[PDB]
Amino acid sequence: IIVASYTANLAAFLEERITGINDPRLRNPSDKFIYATVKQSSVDIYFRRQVELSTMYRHMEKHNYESAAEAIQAVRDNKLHAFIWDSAVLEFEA
Amino acid sequence: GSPRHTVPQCCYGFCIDLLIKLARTMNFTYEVHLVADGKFGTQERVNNSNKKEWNGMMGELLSGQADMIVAPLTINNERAQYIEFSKPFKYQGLTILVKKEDSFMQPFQSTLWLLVGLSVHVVAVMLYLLDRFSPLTLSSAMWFSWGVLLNSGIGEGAPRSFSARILGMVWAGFAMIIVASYTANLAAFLVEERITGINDPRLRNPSDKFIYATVKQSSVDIYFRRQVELSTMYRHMEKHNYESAAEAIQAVRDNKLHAFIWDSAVLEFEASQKCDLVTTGELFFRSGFGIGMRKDSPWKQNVSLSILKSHENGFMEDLDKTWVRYQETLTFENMAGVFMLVAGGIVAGIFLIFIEIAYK
Amino acid sequence: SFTIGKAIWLLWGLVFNNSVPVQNPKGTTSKIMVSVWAFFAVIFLASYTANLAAFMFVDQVTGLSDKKFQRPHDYSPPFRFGTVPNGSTERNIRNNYPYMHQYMTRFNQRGVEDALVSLKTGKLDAFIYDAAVLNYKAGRDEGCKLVTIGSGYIFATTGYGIALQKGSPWKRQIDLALLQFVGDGEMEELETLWLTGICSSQLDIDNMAGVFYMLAAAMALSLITFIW
Amino acid sequence: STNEGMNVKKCCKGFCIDILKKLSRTVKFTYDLYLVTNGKHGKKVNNVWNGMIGEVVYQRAVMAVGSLTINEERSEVVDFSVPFVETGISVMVSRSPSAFLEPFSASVWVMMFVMLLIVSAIAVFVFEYFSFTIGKAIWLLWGLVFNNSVPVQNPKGTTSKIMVSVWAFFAVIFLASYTANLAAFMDQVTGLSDKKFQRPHDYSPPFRFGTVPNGSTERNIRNNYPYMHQYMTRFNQRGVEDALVSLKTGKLDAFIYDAAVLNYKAGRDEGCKLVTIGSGYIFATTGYGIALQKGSPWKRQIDLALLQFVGDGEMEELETLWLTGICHNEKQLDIDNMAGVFYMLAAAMALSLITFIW
Ligand SMILES: *[C@@H]1O[C@H](CO)[C@@H](O)[C@H](O)[C@H]1NC(C)=O
Ligand SMILES: *[C@@H]1O[C@H](CO)[C@@H](O)[C@H](O)[C@H]1NC(C)=O
Ligand SMILES: *[C@@H]1O[C@H](CO)[C@@H](O)[C@H](O)[C@H]1NC(C)=O
Ligand SMILES: *[C@@H]1O[C@H](CO)[C@@H](O)[C@H](O)[C@H]1NC(C)=O
Ligand SMILES: *[C@@H]1O[C@H](CO)[C@@H](O)[C@H](O)[C@H]1NC(C)=O
Repeated sequence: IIVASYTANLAAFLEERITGINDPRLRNPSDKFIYATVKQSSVDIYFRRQVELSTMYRHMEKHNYESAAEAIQAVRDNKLHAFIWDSAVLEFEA
Repeated sequence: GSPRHTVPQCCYGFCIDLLIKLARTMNFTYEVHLVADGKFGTQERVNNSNKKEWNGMMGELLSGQADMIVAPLTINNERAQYIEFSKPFKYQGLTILVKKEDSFMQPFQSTLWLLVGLSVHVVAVMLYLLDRFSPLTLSSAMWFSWGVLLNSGIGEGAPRSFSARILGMVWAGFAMIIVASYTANLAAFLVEERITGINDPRLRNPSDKFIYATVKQSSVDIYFRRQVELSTMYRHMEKHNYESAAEAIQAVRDNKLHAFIWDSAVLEFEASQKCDLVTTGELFFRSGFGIGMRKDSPWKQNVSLSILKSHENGFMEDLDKTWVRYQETLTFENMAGVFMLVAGGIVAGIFLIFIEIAYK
Repeated sequence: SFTIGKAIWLLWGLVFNNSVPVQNPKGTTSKIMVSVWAFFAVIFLASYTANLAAFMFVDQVTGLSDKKFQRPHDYSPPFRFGTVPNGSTERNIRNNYPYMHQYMTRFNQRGVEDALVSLKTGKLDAFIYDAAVLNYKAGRDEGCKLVTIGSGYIFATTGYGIALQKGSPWKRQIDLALLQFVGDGEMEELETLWLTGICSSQLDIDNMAGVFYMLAAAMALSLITFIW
Repeated sequence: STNEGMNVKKCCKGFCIDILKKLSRTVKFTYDLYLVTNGKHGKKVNNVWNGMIGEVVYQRAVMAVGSLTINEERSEVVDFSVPFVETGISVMVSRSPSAFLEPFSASVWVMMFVMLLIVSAIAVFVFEYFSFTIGKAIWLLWGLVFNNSVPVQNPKGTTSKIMVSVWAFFAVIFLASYTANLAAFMDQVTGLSDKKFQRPHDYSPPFRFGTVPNGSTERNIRNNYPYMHQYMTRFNQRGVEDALVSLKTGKLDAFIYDAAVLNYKAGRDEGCKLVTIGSGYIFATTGYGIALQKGSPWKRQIDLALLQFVGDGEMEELETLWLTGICHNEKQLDIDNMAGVFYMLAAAMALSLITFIW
């Protein structure tokens, strides 16, 4: 019975992020969708300007990180799922 | 159905006792005759001069063959402008009747099972012939050939397979890859019945599974034809036109239907009678059902006062007490055929064992 | 030849295909029913793996397409849901689904804060309300046990405006004032100042409970076989 | 460059022309039919309508006998008749195994046979260190792969039983991976809130989808999601025939249009290629109406004529005759896989005949 449940689990097994910029399942997150940003940033100002970034602003205020090093430490330990950040810095760090 | 067979029989029930109450309140003699067809009556065109006529009870009332329609008549636009009505005695709505209740051998196609049987027969015959031409013999050969396929454990040995072990190992892997592919594609094959109202997006464009119909040429069909924004459901119901309601009950009992528009308290009474016909908790089309009356006459007023006398007391409550209030890998229905075929195989195997004992 | 009274173990051990082989007699009697029970065990394990494949914490309410809101006869626990009495929410329900209003009319409630107290104590199962105010109240909730399931998937997701009389000349200047209020982030500044809010191989999280129940049953059977 | 034109006389047929002729039989009025020259069905651009809405609302026409969609703004500017047909919306898409031994096990097959020879050599070494495991370990090993209750000998060595147990656990996890592969081997858009229409980064090939301009479909999109209208603006197209050519050549993947009209185009399609997603289940499911002026006394007779045409099977006869039924919708058992297993079995019988004759 244990190895049959193992077989059914491997059957249910056979993707790190959906990556949707306007996906309503990503606009409205859940307890598993964890994503944060730098607290009081200009990127947060530009997200405050647009009107479809309301639920993401209400979710990223629940995990307000002080500096970017806390965000790097959070995404290193597989705690976050999205982080709006500059491109050339990530090309450097890759 | 029948060319000419009309006999005197006995009529009773709800409308008959209502007519007895009408005769008890005001004196009138009557004669109850049954209509020939089983339809309510629609505004049907006649074959000449572009004229629309009726049929059934209204076809006999306007032609002089009837005097009073005692039936659950639906008040609508076409029937109210032709004959006079009375006080509606019945207030009853419509609802949907559904059925809330795995291709193993018998629904599954029987080409490959006979193929595996003939294959293991040919394998046993050629292994017996190789046991003859070596580089209880037949009984041990059959024991090995049915113990390789057995796949659960048997107290056997190892036959002399100096030039036959390759055939045995390929047959073992062949039988296991067959049963593995069979388990895999059954689990892939076997991996939604409710309707719940007319406002359903799934039934805006039905198919061969979404089966729903109504009574042919009924007032419910007239009301659904009046709803012009329900054209596809009208197309689906006109292809499955049923004459009587008993045929609809027989079709929904024998798993030929999935939904049926019918009156609510009657289906509650049928749920009280039969446990396999239970509807949902919905109610719509609360239409008053009365008696279609004749033209200007004081006996229409006498019948209306008798119906008002039936309304002011608890006689309708007494009829509701005597009719409406009086009530009475699943391995329950899915594996019932599994149980029957396994029991038949057990009986056939026990019969073969007793024939084998009585022979030897 | 121990299959006189011990045929139960010899028949029930031919399912999980690792039993001790027992010498069958030479009359060709036991092997046929052993093969029949073996094929029955194979199709039973196939149906068991099919049931485990068809079986595939998660939320109980998916949205408007839930398998409970139409009729709770399919599932065993019942539920209840209501809105404000004689309000615009009832008309917004009746503009989309009258049957939802029919199932909601028998399960009405009185007050929104009373509905919150009924949800916390257990006198209510569901309550249809505006999602932004529920986010604001879950951000200040005592207990931190309110995560809003669904925020406009198959919902209405409408807006609010300023309704004047039919024919007012001030309506154009009010519209220009609203375009001034939107085009500088002042309305979002008010929404930020007033509205706020804070707070794989691990699928066998309930299977180990079944392992615990089967271990307790095995210890009970071992105690029964030990005392007698 | 100029507004000069000529009055070209053209003939008309179809469904709405039959409706107009039956209204001329019933209401008995002389018809003054002319095609619109302003454009498509209608879209208000700075309080200026175009098409049939621009003809009816601006007092240039009386009624709209032809097909016209219904939304909130067209219900506000004029009054429609009863909906005689259910024509909603839908999305048109493009729509343009041998065995389980050789295509699936080609690079793993050699290493599994290498592991089989290694385990057989280990079994021979254990049998010769301390009873047919001298050179005949192949039958024993590949019988213990499947474990079909084949007794061979009584294992007195602990090493042999440990190797058989480890090989049996490997066979169990290999059978689990094989059943997982068989389960993994067995529509596209299942809703308006799909992950594909919001962003094409769901999969690796990008796709495009758009609607028609100057229509009420764009207003129905903007009344629900203006960002979908923004992605349609990023994915603009030319016209209905141009989108049809783009679907035939492959320059367009999806196309949002009506429900029954794309069913008609699917039925008249050569080869039943262009097939919609389902049949229009969870879409808006709107209808068509006849728009008249607000205050027309002829509206009641047209409504009674439409109720006469629907309520006798004549409208059903028109919708059966003037619609297509060739291409239908959605056009455990396998053929080629057990055939290839039979070819490998015939090769196995050939090898057994070779080992039998020598
Ligand atoms: C009712 O009327 C009949 C005549 O139709 C008459 O013979 C009878 O005496 C009357 N009395 C009753 C039974 O009500
Ligand atoms: C025309 O005559 C036939 C004769 O059987 C009759 O059944 C039918 O109802 C008439 N009208 C129609 C509807 O064709
Ligand atoms: C019955 O009809 C008569 C006229 O024939 C009328 O005078 C009387 O009021 C009616 N009511 C009764 C007694 O049912
Ligand atoms: C709503 O209003 C009615 C009166 O129109 C009142 O009787 C009822 O109690 C109120 N409650 C509901 C059903 O919302
Ligand atoms: C809509 O119609 C106008 C002419 O009235 C035309 O100029 C315009 O190109 C059309 N819209 C689009 C974006 O195709």
